[PDB]
Amino acid sequence: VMLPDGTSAYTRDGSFQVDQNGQLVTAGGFQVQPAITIPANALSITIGRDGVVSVTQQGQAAPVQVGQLNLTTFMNDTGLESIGENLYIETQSSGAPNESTPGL
Amino acid sequence: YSNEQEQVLGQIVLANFANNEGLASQGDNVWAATQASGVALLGTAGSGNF
Amino acid sequence: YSNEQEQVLGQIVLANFANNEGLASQGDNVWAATQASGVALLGTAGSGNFGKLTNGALEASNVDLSKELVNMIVAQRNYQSNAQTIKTQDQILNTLVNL
Amino acid sequence: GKLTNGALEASNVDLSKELVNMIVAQRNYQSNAQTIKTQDQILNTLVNL
Amino acid sequence: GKLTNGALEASNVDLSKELVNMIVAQRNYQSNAQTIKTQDQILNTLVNL
Amino acid sequence: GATAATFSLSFLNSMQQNTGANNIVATNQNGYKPGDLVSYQINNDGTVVGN
Amino acid sequence: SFSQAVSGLNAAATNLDVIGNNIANSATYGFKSGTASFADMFAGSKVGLGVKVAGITQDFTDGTTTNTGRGLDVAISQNGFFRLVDSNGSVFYSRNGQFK
Amino acid sequence: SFSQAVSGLNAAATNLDVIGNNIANSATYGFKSGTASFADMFAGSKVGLGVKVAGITQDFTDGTTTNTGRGLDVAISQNGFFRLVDSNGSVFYSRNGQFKLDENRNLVNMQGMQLTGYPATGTPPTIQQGANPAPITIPNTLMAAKSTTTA
Amino acid sequence: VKVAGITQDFTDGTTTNTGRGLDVAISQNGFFRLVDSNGSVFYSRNGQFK
Amino acid sequence: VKVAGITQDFTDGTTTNTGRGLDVAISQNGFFRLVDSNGSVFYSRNGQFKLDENRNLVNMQGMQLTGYPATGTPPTIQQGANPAPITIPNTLMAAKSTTTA
Repeated sequence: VMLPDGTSAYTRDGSFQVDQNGQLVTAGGFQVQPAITIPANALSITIGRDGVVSVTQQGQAAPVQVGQLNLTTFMNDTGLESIGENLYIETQSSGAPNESTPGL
Repeated sequence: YSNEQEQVLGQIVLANFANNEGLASQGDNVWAATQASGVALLGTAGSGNF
Repeated sequence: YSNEQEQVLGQIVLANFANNEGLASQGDNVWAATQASGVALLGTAGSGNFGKLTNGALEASNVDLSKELVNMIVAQRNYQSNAQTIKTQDQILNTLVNL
Repeated sequence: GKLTNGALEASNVDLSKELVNMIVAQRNYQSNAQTIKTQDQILNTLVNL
Repeated sequence: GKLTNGALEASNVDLSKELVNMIVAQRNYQSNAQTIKTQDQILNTLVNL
Repeated sequence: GATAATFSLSFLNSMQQNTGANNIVATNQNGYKPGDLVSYQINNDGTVVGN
Repeated sequence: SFSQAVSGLNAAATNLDVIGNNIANSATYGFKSGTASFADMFAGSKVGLGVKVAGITQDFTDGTTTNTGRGLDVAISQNGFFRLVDSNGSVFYSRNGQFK
Repeated sequence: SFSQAVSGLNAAATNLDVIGNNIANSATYGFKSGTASFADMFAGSKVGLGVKVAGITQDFTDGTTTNTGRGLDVAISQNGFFRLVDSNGSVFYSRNGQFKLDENRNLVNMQGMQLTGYPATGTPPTIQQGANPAPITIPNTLMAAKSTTTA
Repeated sequence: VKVAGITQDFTDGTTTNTGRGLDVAISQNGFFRLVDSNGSVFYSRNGQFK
Repeated sequence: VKVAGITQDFTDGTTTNTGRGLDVAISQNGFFRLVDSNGSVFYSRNGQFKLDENRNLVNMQGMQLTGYPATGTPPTIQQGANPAPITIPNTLMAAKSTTTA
């Protein structure tokens, strides 16, 4: 997730909401990377086992992919520093953030 | 009416929001628009996303 | 018509899916095509993988009430057993709290 | 269609079919009542917890 | 509307639906009483502490 | 204009005795016309068979 | 959920009332039987929220033609409807041919 | 702990709701029975966290074909689905055969969705299967005369 | 702990038949748009109108 | 005390008929072999198999049922071949010129 400072925090809570602009944000109002935008006329949101986010529009015969949700892993999970709001940030004891597809 | 003729008097408009949750409930089973919910998109029933 | 002459006005088309169970029920005893159900294959009755149409007749439901009235009993018993487990855990938590 | 004089058209209600449908509908109604009773017992079990 | 002489307008109350609504309202009342009992237990714990 | 089918026709197992009359017992051939999928099933031994 | 059972009970009651009304009109010139048509009401979820009556459909099949011996009763065969007017000028239609 | 029995209770409630829905639709033409599918929820520990409802599966088996005597009741034996269109143009599929001839002379079901099919074009009209399905209509438009060309 | 929010569950409820011609129920998404005496705009799913 | 382990009870359950042609159960011993979308191989006794969009036989969760494929004309079960996901194609089955009569 992207903090207002532009830095990246990491959260495990999955209750996501949509802001007035149509983007996916964490329930604390923080915008979760990658930028996954849900359009105005969305009928149903399908998030697959591998993090592929799709929406189905009215009158459109095929579902439309609006992004790809990835998972970040750390070689040392304990070293992450909590900043509240169910958010962890990376320290030097928490290794480095490794982005990966959910199932890889 | 009684002259075997009918007269349309209006069409009920429906509102759809970008964030249905951000709505601030005012009670009386009634919601109010909020910056979190965004502006209301107006339309007719049974068309588009309505 | 009245001149002793027939005219065709249209032919009923039938749709078959790769995955019938992937159809989403929209109510009004009506199904909707979805990606899991696959794209609808259109055709005519009595050709390919489409059955024939029976005119002047209606297809009734396949719900067997004897079977359902049995099931319901089994589900009631399972639900009550789960509630018993819930109350057991409640008594456990009460025991630990009372210390 | 033409008109028949000195005659009246009776109703098209067959009593046998009506009686059989009444029996079937009574059985369906009792099945739904059994469902209602099932939900009643479930709710009673939860409240008695 | 039209007036019919020699006839009376009976009530529009159907007993079956009213009985079902009574059952549902009884269940709602019992659940609400359970909530009341739950609140009565939390204040007891705090008062006793 | 299609290629003519060349095949080995065999009268094996046939016999000439004092029967009722000259009659054919059986005929078989391994060719078939184009066919589209009609049904599918899973057999008892696990084979998946399409008819 | 109580809603599905309540809807099923209401639909069964409606069907039973239709059957009883048809029975009450077995001997009624110009009467057409009725049948309730049911539809399910799936709404978002897959749990089958309940059932609803989509409407009541008439059965406009010609009944048996019975002679009465009076000249002022007219039976109608095949399609068609007798046209009547009330005291206020409204137009109505009926298959009953008992006139005076 | 609690979540295990909570998931069990939720699964039992879903099963009972599916059964009640099936019973409520005992007499509904074109209805297919539903059944809940359950699966385990193991997560690391061997204690078996809980159960979840994997989905609802329909039983797409043919029901009884009951004679009604109307000329607009048609039943699909074996596989097949009637194709319908609403006012938005969305395509739907249904096994119901209760079609009614509306005021605009189209074949629609009880809820008003228009039955679709291959239209007839030309003189004499014949079904052209190369076209996309269109709503079926039955106009009263008098049929014109054809001067003879072959006797 | 801190209450992160109070989120609603905007799943469609059961459609219960009543028989009043002034009652309207919303299927799928959409809201009824209302105004009070002060001109404030409100949104409600309750369809019991008089 | 120490929890030594969790032992499964691998006894055969009741076989209940459903009437679905894609529904199959195992009596006695044996497990169905499935493959995940990432290629990981699993084993399960559940027999709720359904045809997916791409004409493959998958269970409820989307794991493809695996087995010996068919090769040749006419095709035959290749007992020496590695198990592969089962697919039921709807492709047109061509004609064979007659060879023996």
